[PDB]
Amino acid sequence: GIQGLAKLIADVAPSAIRENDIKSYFGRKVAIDASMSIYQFLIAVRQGGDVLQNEEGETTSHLMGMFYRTIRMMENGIKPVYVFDGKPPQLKSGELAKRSERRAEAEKQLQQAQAAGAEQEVEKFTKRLVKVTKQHNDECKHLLSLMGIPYLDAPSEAEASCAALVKAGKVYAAATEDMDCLTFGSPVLMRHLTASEAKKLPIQEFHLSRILQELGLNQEQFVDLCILLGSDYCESIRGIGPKRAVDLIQKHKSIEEIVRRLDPNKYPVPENWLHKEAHQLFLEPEVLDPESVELKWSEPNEEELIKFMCGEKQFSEERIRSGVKRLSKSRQGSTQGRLDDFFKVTGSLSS
Amino acid sequence: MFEARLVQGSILKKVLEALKDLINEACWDISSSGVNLQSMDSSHVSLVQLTLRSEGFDTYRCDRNLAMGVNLTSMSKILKCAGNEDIITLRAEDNADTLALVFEAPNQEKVSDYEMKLMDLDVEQLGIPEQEYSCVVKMPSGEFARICRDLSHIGDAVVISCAKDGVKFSASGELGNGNIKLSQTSNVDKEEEAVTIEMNEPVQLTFALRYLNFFTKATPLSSTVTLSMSADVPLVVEYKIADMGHLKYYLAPKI
Amino acid sequence: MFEARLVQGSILKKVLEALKDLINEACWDISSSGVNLQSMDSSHVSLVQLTLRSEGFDTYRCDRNLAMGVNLTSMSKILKCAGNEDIITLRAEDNADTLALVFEAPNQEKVSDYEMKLMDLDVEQLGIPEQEYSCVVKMPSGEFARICRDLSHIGDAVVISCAKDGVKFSASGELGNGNIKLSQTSNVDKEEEAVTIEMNEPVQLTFALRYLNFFTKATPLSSTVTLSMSADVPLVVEYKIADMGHLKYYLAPK
Amino acid sequence: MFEARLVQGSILKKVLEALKDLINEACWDISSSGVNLQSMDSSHVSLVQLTLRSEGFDTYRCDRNLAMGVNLTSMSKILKCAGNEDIITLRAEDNADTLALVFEAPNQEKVSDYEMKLMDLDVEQLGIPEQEYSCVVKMPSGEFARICRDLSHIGDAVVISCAKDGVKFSASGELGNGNIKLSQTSNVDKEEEAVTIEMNEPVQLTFALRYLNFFTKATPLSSTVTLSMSADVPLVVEYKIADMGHLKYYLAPKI
DNA sequence: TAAAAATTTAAATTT
DNA sequence: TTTTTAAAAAAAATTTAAATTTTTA
DNA sequence: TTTTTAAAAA
Repeated sequence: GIQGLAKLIADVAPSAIRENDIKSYFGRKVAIDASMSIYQFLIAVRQGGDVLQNEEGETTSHLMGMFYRTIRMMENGIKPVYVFDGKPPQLKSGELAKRSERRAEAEKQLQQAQAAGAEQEVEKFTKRLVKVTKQHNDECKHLLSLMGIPYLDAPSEAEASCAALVKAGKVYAAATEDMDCLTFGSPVLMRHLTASEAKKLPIQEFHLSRILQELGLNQEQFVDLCILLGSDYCESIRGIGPKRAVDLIQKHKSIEEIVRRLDPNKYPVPENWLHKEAHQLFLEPEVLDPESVELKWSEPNEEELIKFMCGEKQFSEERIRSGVKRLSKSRQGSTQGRLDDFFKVTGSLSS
Repeated sequence: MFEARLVQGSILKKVLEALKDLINEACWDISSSGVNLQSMDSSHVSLVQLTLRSEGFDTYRCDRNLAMGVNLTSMSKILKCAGNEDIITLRAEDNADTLALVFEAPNQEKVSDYEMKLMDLDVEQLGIPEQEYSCVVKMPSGEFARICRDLSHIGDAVVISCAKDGVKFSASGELGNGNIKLSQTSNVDKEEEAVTIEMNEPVQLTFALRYLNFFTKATPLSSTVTLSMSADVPLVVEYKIADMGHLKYYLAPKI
Repeated sequence: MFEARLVQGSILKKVLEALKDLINEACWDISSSGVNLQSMDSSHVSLVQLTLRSEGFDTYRCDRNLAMGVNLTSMSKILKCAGNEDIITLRAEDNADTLALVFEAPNQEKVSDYEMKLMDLDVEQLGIPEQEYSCVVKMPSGEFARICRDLSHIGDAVVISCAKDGVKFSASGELGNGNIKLSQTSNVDKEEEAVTIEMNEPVQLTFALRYLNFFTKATPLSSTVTLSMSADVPLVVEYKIADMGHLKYYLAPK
Repeated sequence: MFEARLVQGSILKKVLEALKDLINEACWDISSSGVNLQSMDSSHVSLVQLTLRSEGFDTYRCDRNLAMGVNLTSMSKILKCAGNEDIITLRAEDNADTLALVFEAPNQEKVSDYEMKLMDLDVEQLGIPEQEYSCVVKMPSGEFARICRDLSHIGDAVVISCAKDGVKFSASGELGNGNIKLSQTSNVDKEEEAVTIEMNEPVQLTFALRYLNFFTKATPLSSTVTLSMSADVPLVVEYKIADMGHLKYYLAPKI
């Protein structure tokens, strides 16, 4: 994640953020950051502090969340692929350790919230104690396997494989909440996957091509810009934030002009500030080749999905039955062709 | 430096009510020979081709080929600020950040200036070639609103069949099985009820329905819908504005 | 091969817009001399009794006593496609469970065929006629819709008192205490706006009001309400459709 | 025993529909020679000053200066149970906690008896006098309702410029700069349409728009609005009911 | 001119 | 004074049941 | 993973 990238794009480029509707696409194949959806349905789905458990004492809130979200977005015509998180790299382990210490501090304050008897502090501090596990990864992968909706196991984090999926043209968008796919090279990034209410969080796109056209920068210039903003691999310069970085990239080139221009007393460079492979994995990540695997939005298996989703996870039959009949309604074929196949673009207009 | 004065004002209100719910980021290609809006849906499904020429404006005067791009929800609210009989005078300057709309009252007691600001906006232009369409049907517009609304009640897709005897709007879904045959008029010679089914070949195309509802929100602009299509080309839902031009709608068929 | 040429299709449209929210699944007991519907509601506290006889259709044809399960919200959304002057011709098949409805225009320009997906559900008869109804109130339906809509703002339970000089609608609650004494107005030469009453025994009994609001949505069907009630016997809200049949509405009082 | 038989019951219906969305708990300060209300239920100064004199009623008989507390949306619902041509009678027995509302239909068929369950509440009025209103405009209520209804789409701030030539309802916000000007039309034979301005010094006062929208939702009582304001005195939105009294609203300017 | 009817919001449950 | 860092605030979705606009004539 | 935002800071 990049601190303040979306605020910087909303300050600079309003033409690259397109607040669209949920139902507007109807056949635009998107790619989901799956673990972001697992956490977004693990914090948010609870009984006021009590997570959705089972008879076996294991949670099921992220399964119902992906169920309700994926049926509500396939009912609007969006065909997703859920790209899952794999192995985070060794350069990412510093901010991973900072998130681990944030979880340790939250688990420390959870004991004082339990001893103090505050009913709202204990909910807000069991919010931060979440963990994507391999049990959770296999459980979500098994649910999406019985969906008939494909999942791609990345060899790295899921943002880079989503960006490679959009860059190969196998999907048309990367439906991903954090802005790491813009610096991983995806031209299309939609955020805020709230298919329930349109007025709450509308779908806003992030055209990277429009960002690289109005700024005039190329891809690696935007990568070095997101470095001086600061990301989850490499730390930012102390004293350089969002407003300085547009000035320090926009009339400029790269890291080397910064380190031959900026004096190390006003804006000092941090010690052990690695960028040599942080730039390289951002341009060239360890991803899956999308021409190898084929996206198969197959028909769902019915009865074993009903019995696994209901009798093993304590669910009503009619809600899961309504979800699978809505998926079988939503998968009828009849792929909606776009207008760019028929009419050729003869330019644009300025203002 | 652009100034267009309309001697009837409700037509631009009907255009903005047509163009509110469909598209929001549209750039007005204003030339000296007319006012054009070539714009497209954000998900690349539907296209809007508005053409308002110089013969219907009472005082049209635009020097250079200046292009402005508004928020069509905001301009739809500004056109909702005018009444149905207000004389609308458009007003703009050279590279101006604000678009001025002067809604003059017809009985001259409410001259409401409206400086709506612009935004930095680009829309790509897709050139439609002049082509002969096979199923060119001209048919009533409130009837088209009835067909599109009452088949969007049923399902999400309308499979239009064109033949010699009449046009057939068929929609299928979980709700039932709609099948509306709309035959050719042989007795009524009035243009506002004539349903002409003139052909070159029979076609069978499947379109969407939310976009057809957004298309048939242009109902009060015209009585006749010159619904032009062929076997591969997207259909032309054309609303002939009275002596100003046409609001042309384009929608790609499902395959 | 059921076929029912109905000229005034707004009658059937107002039936299915009068039964869409009260009834979600119903059965159409199509006899050879009319069509019936004696379905229960969703909460199983009211009963909707509908009868359109075959003397009001233009042409009518039946071969069996076929009964079909029709989702009334589905058939209401299909009957929204017809116009207020469009004729409606129902069609049914023996082998296929489709209810085909073609909607011809008054002119010969627009034919709107509309099939259906019929559900499968059980049939049962709970009419029980000749219940010895003590009093009738034949009041206008717009007036009765005004009574139900005005009394619905106060509470959820209404008591209805009947007397010789008029009928008394009254409710209670936290929001107020209303009491409408709708009077004897048989002196009006318009019988259609007149209120006529006959009395054998004074009654006062607590009906529900939410399902009465569900009942009074048949006010575009007929512009009279033939409500008849008793002491412990459930009432009717009878909508006498003009030369076609009648639609009743039973509610056991609380 | 308070008695007020009002034959034009749509006046009280429109008063309660006006004060439904504005005031929730209002005291009905009933006098021996009129019916008065002075209350506010907003975080902003939203004083509503209602006069219903005894001369325009069909029968008035009150022998006490009683003032009852009314949950005003419930009385608004009960007044919405009335008809537009309905004779409305107000009764209030001394020892009862009920405001008895009796509706007599003009065909003498539907006779109602609603009892409004009162509650004990006391609020302190402020008492704005007629403190030399420098700029008063008399103008149609549909025009003012239209101006406030479409200027609320732009933003929240309406500045009201006035001079001898006309009144200017300028407004700006997040969307544009809407500048509705008017003209004093004393030559119109229609007196409800004839905009008349009596001005001493020009004024320009910023006002809120949601409270003024709630103020201008008292439209169909009167055809005209006696809108008056001064340099620092709060705004008066006056609806002079036809031989019944006035419904005066008070809006503090936003400095 | 009003009320069906499409639409939006908030609240308890979704376990 | 704009800005950068810092310490906080937070991550849905369905049915159910009023509420607020649009259209119908 | 996100946004604010109110103190600090060059």
